[PDB]
Amino acid sequence: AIDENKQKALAAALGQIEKQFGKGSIMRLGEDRSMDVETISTGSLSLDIALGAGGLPMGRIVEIYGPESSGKTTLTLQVIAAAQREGKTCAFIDAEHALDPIYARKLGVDIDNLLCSQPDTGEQALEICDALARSGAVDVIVVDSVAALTPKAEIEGEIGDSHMGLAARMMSQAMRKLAGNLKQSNTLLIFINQIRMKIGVMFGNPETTTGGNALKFYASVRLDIRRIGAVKEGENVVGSETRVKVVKNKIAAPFKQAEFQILYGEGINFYGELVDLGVKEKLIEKAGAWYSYKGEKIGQGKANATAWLKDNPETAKEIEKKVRELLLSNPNS
Amino acid sequence: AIDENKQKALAAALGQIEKQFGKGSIMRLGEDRSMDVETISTGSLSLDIALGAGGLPMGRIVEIYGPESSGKTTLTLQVIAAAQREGKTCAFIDAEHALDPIYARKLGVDIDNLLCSQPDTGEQALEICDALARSGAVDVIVVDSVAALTPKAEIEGEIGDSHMGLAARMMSQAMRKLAGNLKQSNTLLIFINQIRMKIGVMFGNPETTTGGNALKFYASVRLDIRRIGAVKEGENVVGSETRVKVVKNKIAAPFKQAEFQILYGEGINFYGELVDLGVKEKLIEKAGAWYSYKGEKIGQGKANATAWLKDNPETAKEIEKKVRELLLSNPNS
Amino acid sequence: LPLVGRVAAGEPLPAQQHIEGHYQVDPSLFKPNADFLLRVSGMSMKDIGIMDGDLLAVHKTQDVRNGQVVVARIDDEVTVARLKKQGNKVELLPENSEFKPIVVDLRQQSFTIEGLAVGVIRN
Amino acid sequence: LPLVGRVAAEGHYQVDPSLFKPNADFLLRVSGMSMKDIGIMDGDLLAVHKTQDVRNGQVVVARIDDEVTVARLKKQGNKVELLPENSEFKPIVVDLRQQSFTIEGLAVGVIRN
DNA sequence: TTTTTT
Ligand SMILES: Nc1ncnc2c1ncn2[C@@H]1O[C@H](COP(=O)(O)OP(=O)(O)OP(O)(O)=S)[C@@H](O)[C@H]1O
Ligand SMILES: Nc1ncnc2c1ncn2[C@@H]1O[C@H](COP(=O)(O)OP(=O)(O)OP(O)(O)=S)[C@@H](O)[C@H]1O
Ligand SMILES: [Mg+2]
Ligand SMILES: [Mg+2]
Repeated sequence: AIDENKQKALAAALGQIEKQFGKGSIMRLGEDRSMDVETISTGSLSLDIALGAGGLPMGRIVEIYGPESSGKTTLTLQVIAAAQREGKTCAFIDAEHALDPIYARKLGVDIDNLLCSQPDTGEQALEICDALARSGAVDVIVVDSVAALTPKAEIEGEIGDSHMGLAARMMSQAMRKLAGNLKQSNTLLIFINQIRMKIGVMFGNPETTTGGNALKFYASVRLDIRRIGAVKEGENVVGSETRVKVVKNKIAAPFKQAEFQILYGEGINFYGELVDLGVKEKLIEKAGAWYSYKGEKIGQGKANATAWLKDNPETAKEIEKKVRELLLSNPNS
Repeated sequence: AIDENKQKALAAALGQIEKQFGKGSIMRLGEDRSMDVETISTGSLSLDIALGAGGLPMGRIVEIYGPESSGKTTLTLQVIAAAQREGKTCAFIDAEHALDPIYARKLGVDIDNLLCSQPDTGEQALEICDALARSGAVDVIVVDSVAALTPKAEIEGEIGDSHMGLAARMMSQAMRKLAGNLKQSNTLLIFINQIRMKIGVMFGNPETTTGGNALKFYASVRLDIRRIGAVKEGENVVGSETRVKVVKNKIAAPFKQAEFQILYGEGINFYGELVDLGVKEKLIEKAGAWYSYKGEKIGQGKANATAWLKDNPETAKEIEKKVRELLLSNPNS
Repeated sequence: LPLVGRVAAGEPLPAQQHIEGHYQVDPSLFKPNADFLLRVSGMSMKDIGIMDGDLLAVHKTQDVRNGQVVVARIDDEVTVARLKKQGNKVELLPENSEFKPIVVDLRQQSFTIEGLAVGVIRN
Repeated sequence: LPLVGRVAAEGHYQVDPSLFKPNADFLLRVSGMSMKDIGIMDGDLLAVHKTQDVRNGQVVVARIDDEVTVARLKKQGNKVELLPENSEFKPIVVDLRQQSFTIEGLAVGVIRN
């Protein structure tokens, strides 16, 4: 009687909306396969575990920020290399003009297949990202240091000229124009942010991020990467002990954190994370500093265990499969 | 099938961006020769080896800082002299108003070809730096003591007035506007910084560089240069032993350190670096306090051996060619 | 005198500078002059009279001595307690028998003093 | 808000009366340590709203034979208990047949200098 | 929105 009329009206409205705006304009959420979350590797197993879903989501906006020499660009290049190893196409909009192609090649990035752009202005950078997203042939775009996304008016202006919130307005407009395009193209955009200090904050952390507030709202995952120690070979510092805290997460539980090592010229120590997580899951027995697998003493200490694991890839693959199976909160399909 | 469509869409996107923003706006990282890192000598062989790439990267940003009378100005003047020896043009934005033309000429700088400017405000200094970068005729710019880069409002105001982080805003805007111009122009900008105390720090080294956090993020190379002792000709203190730690490096492995001698009136003692690096590579035999070369006992004591090296250019040329071959990790040619 | 968030009187809680409101209190009534107010959340400081729900007036300083009641922040989490610093270890002693002192390993954890407790106002 | 003496537990203080419910009428210094369990300490200013009728359970500022005190009121016929908040102290039993007991107002807030 | 200073 009444419910039948309501169903007829709802079906008529649905058909009208589909006719007006397209086949995929409106549909039931349970039958919409475009809204599924597809994740991509971060190059760090511990970070993949911390993200919950198994890596950074595709088609979303992800922000990575931290203090100086914390490993933002290196982590990002690891993400890009992991993307390229599956055959995806990636782009790097280097707004700092501080990308080293040789170091990028050392991390596992195929430089010959990486699109690199050095934009003159922030508007040009954001437009390049917009065009790449609309193309649909690029799976990951990274924008280096949205603190370097200087507006055209500011570039044409003079030093000391006041451009109140112009960069924030441009960033908000870009995020508005980019969210839907990235969702449609199934393209992951990673914005690298710099850390500034806010003045006049009377309580709490004075550390703010550049680019205004729109990037905070539109980013599905926000990472705070920090350098927490030095990996020293006695007297020579050979790496960095780095902690990444997932300050925002729209695809899993937030605030989980990961710890790993970035070794200069090699990138993220995947095998070190592997040994540590195998120890965490009772898959590698750690008697003090003695690491052993299934009784067989693989070595003494993190470095020796990593070397042994590198010498024995099969055990590495087995432990990685087990760790991904257990510790992942939201295992991807 | 789908791969060809992806390639066609990617080609169309690259054509669109190239037509919209310029020929070199976007292209693959492999065939971008503008992104190659090319460096110049810093005046110290030990510092060149410590930097990894063999010098300071052109088109990038370098921040040199240390305590009082640690040799920052002398180091930058030595870099300027080395650049001028290669036909390059250099500018000195003397913001501290403490540059001596006589001493600069003593160190080897051709004063007649050094564009020296004494800005009245920090904005004037940074506008001059931007103009010099955009001009393209200046290969090295040295901004002395960015602690002296005072904003115009601070100058017009009275002493004791609070300008809450105005120089930080000025420096952030300057770096934003300057990074791209420096990269496009292939100009090396060296910011000399001072050291200030951190009030109420709890853990360690309450040292801070003036000018805010922008320079930490934007400087490709950051040097901590300190005086560790005196070099005496009997009882006359004739030089200073100086240690430079590469705190931040974007072109090679960081945290390496180098030690040299700054002789008053001569600058960097190059031949002492030559002797020490030859000894380190077994090129010069060291028997106690005696140095010998290829059987020939060359002297006793570091000073007398270096005096030998002064006496005969030929063996100095031999040993410098050899050590440059064995220790320079990234030779250009 | 603005109210700019909450402070944990116990196990530290993350807190943000949210200006909930401005209260008509003469800041000069406290020595030193109070800079802001914090809504106390906990009972680790009730022995001196700082109860849950009342407003602790804080004077923004960075230098404090041992035995003072201070508002500190360890790894982005704020708390209020009596300070005791010994080299690379810190102790934020509460005023409660049921609660235990909170040790801060000043070699791995970020620790920043965020002011001094200079009085309490209850509504 | 005026200060008009002490309390057995001088200046105009720039405090908004509306911050207290009911609105505070005058402030009283505290002299004593018996009100400690509910946060009222020695030396603080306690806020009082001038009224005459109260019920049980509230913490009230009473005047017993011209002597001023603050405690929790418990009325039972002709027997009043001004319960304190402290273990070392004992309650003050007002036999409401021989002593004049006057309610002066309600404790509605505390302020510490 | 934008930025530390000793
Ligand atoms: N070419 C290189 N070779 C070796 N190590 C490098 C190189 N470039 C940077 N590093 C180091 O690798 C680590 C990762 O830092 P990066 O990711 O390059 O810098 P960042 O984290 O992006 O911060 P910024 O933007 O440079 S301030 C740091 O400890 C760097 O010092
Ligand atoms: N005209 C000069 N002749 C000889 N030695 C000098 C002269 N000027 C400075 N020196 C010394 O040379 C060393 C190098 O210091 P500088 O060249 O002044 O650079 P600096 O360490 O940054 O000192 P600043 O800029 O004044 S804080 C110091 O030990 C100076 O005392
Ligand atoms: Mg970076
Ligand atoms: Mg100087």
